[PDB]
Amino acid sequence: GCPCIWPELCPWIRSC
Repeated sequence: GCPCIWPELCPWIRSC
């Protein structure tokens, strides 16, 4: 899954 806890703060992550 996305490594970033908050996907809203990690837009550069396709997972998020």
